[PDB]
Amino acid sequence: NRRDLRDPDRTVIASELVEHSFGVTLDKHVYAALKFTDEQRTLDIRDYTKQVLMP
Amino acid sequence: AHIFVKPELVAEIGVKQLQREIVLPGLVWTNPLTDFGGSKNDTITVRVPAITTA
Repeated sequence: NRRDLRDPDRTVIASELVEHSFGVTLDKHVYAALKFTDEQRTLDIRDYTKQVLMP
Repeated sequence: AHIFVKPELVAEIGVKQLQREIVLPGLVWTNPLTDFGGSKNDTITVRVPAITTA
């Protein structure tokens, strides 16, 4: 703050120190789900990695 | 007014949810018989010998 020098109004405005905050939350669950019948896995799947894991 | 951001601290000081003391398992005859898989109905028969009268 400011005040005039040699002013009879000798009052000082006291400042404030306010700490702020915010919150960071862990909220979402990203997933990829698959299901194969035993016939599909035995016959239809030929290379499990390149056909299933990479996609 | 000054505003301060402080955590909500959690402590353990020794209040442990008082609970009973186990004494009976030691006082009772345990496992004289350990072959219930091997006898039908999961039952072992115990034989008490005979007594005579004169």
